[PDB]
Amino acid sequence: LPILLDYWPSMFGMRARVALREKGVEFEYREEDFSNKSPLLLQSNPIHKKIPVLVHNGKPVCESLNVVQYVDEAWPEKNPFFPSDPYGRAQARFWADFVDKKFTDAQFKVWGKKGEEQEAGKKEFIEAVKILESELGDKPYFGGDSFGYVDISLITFSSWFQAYEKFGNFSIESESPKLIAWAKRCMEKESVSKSLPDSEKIVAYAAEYRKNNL
Amino acid sequence: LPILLDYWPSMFGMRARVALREKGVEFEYREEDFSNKSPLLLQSNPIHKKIPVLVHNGKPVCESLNVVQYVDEAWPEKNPFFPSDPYGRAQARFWADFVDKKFTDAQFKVWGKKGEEQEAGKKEFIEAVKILESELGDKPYFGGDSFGYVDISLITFSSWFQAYEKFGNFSIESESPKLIAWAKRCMEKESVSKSLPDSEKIVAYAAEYRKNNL
Amino acid sequence: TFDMNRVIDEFDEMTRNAHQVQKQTLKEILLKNQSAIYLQNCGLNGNATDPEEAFKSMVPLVTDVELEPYIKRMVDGDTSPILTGHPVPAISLSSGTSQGRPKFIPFTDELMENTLQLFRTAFAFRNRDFPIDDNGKALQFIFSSKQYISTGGVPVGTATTNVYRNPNFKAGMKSITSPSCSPDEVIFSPDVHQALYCHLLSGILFRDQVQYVFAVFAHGLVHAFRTFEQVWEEIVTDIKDGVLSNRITVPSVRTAMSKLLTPNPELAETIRTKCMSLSNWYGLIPALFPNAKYVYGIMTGSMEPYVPKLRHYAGDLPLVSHDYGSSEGWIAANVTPRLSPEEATFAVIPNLGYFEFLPVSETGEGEEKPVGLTQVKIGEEYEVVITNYAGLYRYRLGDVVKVIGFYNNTPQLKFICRRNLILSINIDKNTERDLQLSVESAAKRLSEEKIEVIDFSSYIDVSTDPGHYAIFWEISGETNEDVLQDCCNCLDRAFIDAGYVSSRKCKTIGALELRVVAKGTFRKIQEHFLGLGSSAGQFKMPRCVKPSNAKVLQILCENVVSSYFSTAF
Ligand SMILES: N[C@@H](CCC(=O)N[C@@H](CS)C(=O)NCC(=O)O)C(=O)O
Ligand SMILES: N[C@@H](CCC(=O)N[C@@H](CS)C(=O)NCC(=O)O)C(=O)O
Ligand SMILES: CC/C=C\C[C@H]1C(=O)CC[C@@H]1CC(=O)O
Ligand SMILES: CC(C)C[C@H](N)C(=O)O
Repeated sequence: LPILLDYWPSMFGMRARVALREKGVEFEYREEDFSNKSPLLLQSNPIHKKIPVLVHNGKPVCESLNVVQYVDEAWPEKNPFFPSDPYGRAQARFWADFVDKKFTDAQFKVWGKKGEEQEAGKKEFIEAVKILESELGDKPYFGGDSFGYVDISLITFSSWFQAYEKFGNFSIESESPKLIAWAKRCMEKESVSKSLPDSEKIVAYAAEYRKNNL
Repeated sequence: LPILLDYWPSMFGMRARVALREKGVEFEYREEDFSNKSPLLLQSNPIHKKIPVLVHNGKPVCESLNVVQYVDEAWPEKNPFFPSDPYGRAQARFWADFVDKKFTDAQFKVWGKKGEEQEAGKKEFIEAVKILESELGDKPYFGGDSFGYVDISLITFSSWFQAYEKFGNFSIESESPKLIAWAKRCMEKESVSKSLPDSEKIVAYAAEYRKNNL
Repeated sequence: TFDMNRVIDEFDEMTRNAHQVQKQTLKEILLKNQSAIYLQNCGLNGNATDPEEAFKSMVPLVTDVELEPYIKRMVDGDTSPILTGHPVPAISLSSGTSQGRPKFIPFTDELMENTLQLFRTAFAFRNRDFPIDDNGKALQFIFSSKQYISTGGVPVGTATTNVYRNPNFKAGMKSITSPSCSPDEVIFSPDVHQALYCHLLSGILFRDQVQYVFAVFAHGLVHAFRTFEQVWEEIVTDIKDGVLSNRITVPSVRTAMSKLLTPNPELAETIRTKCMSLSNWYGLIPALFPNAKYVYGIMTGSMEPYVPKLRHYAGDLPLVSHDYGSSEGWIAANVTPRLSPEEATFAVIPNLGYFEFLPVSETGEGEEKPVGLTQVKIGEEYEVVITNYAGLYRYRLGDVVKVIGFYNNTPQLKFICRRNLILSINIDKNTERDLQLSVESAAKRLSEEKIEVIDFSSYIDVSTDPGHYAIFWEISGETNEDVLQDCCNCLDRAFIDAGYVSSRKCKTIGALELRVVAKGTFRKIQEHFLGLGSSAGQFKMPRCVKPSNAKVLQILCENVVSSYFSTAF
């Protein structure tokens, strides 16, 4: 059984969990202590030492998005994540790059920061959720006629939606009900109903993080 | 006829040109004045406004690594950059992600900034070229048994190597030689031997950049 | 002491004595060297009264493979004498190959003597046709900046280096040339690509008295002038501020050139005006020194394609074809230099060696036996076989030439020749392809500099432990070491075979040395070769040097414009 090295509030690790569960792959969950990283984490990633990392056939795959593509390419038989066409996998990669950077940077200024970085961060996040709503045009998912790649990429930020609702003092739903409820559709799925921890726990966790570093 | 929106020193535009020419496309290059980003470019990516942009079927294809996988999937019959296994693909993508993070920023630091910033960037790139050298190990390329995905990704940085050697006043070669070594090996491919402009000029562009911002 | 009329008269007497002096050349070579071990196996002792007949009936024709071990024996620590005799003060290489491999030949002071005389004579008949001012100068793109020493502690060398660094060169050539524009140290600068630019600049320095432009070859000339088209504005800058370009790094030439420089802004106005006035640089040469009476160089054979680009440069200036010989034995002077290149012919000077010719007259080839030089047939083409003081005794050089006529009783020679070509299988390879592919791979780090690689060579050094490979390179510009270091690694990385992999990865054959040499080295090689006595089948330059190759070798060591051992590995 494939081995995932992960971190329970990590959105990206949730992405991986989401991918294997959407599939039907049976895997063993492992929590990493960045204070005390396990021998296998050190022996799989000598450089970044970052999560998530899945060991399959005795070969390590690191980075969350890498993982997801690793999961699609290793199991191309039931529920395919990408479209068949080159250009749609293209758009998906484009949009997977967008949430991972600007959306993740912006969100990073929302839950992890104070002051001007948080305000500009608020503006960045609502602009970015505004764009995601726009590209979505108004699609139910993202990556194919069913649950897809960049849905998987973005969905784990919905467990943190609540923390952004609290720290950024915004409603991403009165301004973009379609994305939260894009998430709340996707929440009917065990890939999200069993992968993303309670948003309560993420809220207490991020608030705790802001207590620890000044 | 594929239309490429490119920039003479874009290592990234070079990722596009190398990828395409590696495959077997006859295509057109249009040089950008990023002071006046094109009507077709501003329609291709109206917010990033960034290149390389390959346009096919009147459909803008953006981001360098995105564009080269586009290269793979748009003509899937002759020159594949990945090997056949999903894990190999995830390894190559892994390492392309590697090319794009600490590696790119560090070079950005060595030719773009000075002083306290510089040496940080300097030990960063030597470290990068070292993990690099380690994973090159022996292979003529990177992403398969032949000219690969990430071959394209990181070869294009080897015309800036001159830039790095001079402002850094270094020599990235006695610390890690097989790398530059592999680079002038990869220069024999007509894909990079006609897509990449001269390095004295590339040197001079960083010189212009430096003289502007002191 | 050089004068016009007496030497030409004696040359007339001499060419008319062609048989006796040839026969006497034989006697003299053998008097000097009755002792050759080669000859012992042949049955020689000298004298007698069937000498010529005995030599030609008892001594077999020979090839490069067979002459290889013997002069090789002379060069490598067995400081010993062999096919000629004396351990020679220097050794040559020969174009085409000895089974893909290196060819060694002896250089003696006789070879210097022939040298001065042929030019003594040559200049005399040419100045008879193109009279120079006794106080002017010449633009000579000549170089012999390099001097390697063989592994036995013995000098082995090019015709150029051995002549130019010869003790009798300066005093001997003083009277029969217009004084060189270049100080000798720049001619002998450890950087002759930079020195070439300094030469462009040096001949350029005294133009008004300048009486001819010279390279052994038209291709040499054209190389100089396409480069001229590249660098004239830079030359303007360099020469102007009285400060030389940052292009130049080796201190002794920089020392000499700073000795030549003070700030002078006016003349730049001039050069810029004239230079931009031309139509595709046609007639550049009379433009530079408009009272040069000639462009001088070898104009026949494989150089015929370079006569036109040069003609473009020469404008309406006459092209005088140079005479024909090398360290392997001198053959013939053009004493009617006013003749055009297409009709240019060179007549044999008879004490330079004892020469015989194999007829192709039957079909190709033809089982006919050699006949004497005035016994050769007009209009027909023969192969040159050489006996002289250069290690050649009845030696097949491998080249076909035509008799157009006779100047008095000595015959007039013509070359429509090019490659001395058949080849055989090697061991300075790492295939022709692998070596060539190799330079290709490494050279593009340089290509980044808007430069292309003009030429390349290589070498096996087994004095060292472990021994090492030397790769030699001719490129179009000065650059930094880092890319060149980079390149050497690629030369190593281009040797794609598993074998080389075993040693150098283990390290029982040492790290390859890239010794970057300067412009014109391979030009030195071509120029010496096509001019080389036999017939212009003289240009396929051997590509990697086994201990038994030399002409490229003297030229090997001293212009390491840089030389490095892989800091990889
Ligand atoms: N490219 C990686 C980088 C992600 C990253 O930084 N993840 C966090 C987990 S939330 C991490 O591993 N941090 C390592 C650390 O705290 O030093 C990914 O997207 O998974
Ligand atoms: N990872 C990107 C990097 C591209 C990037 O940052 N390009 C810069 C060139 S430094 C650009 O196009 N900037 C737009 C501008 O300068 O206005 C790619 O490969 O396309
Ligand atoms: C005897 C001539 C010695 C000097 C000869 C060299 C020159 O300076 C011009 C080429 C010539 C070599 C040649 O005639 O083969
Ligand atoms: C004898 C030298 C002056 C020229 C000769 N042809 C050479 O290049 O070696």
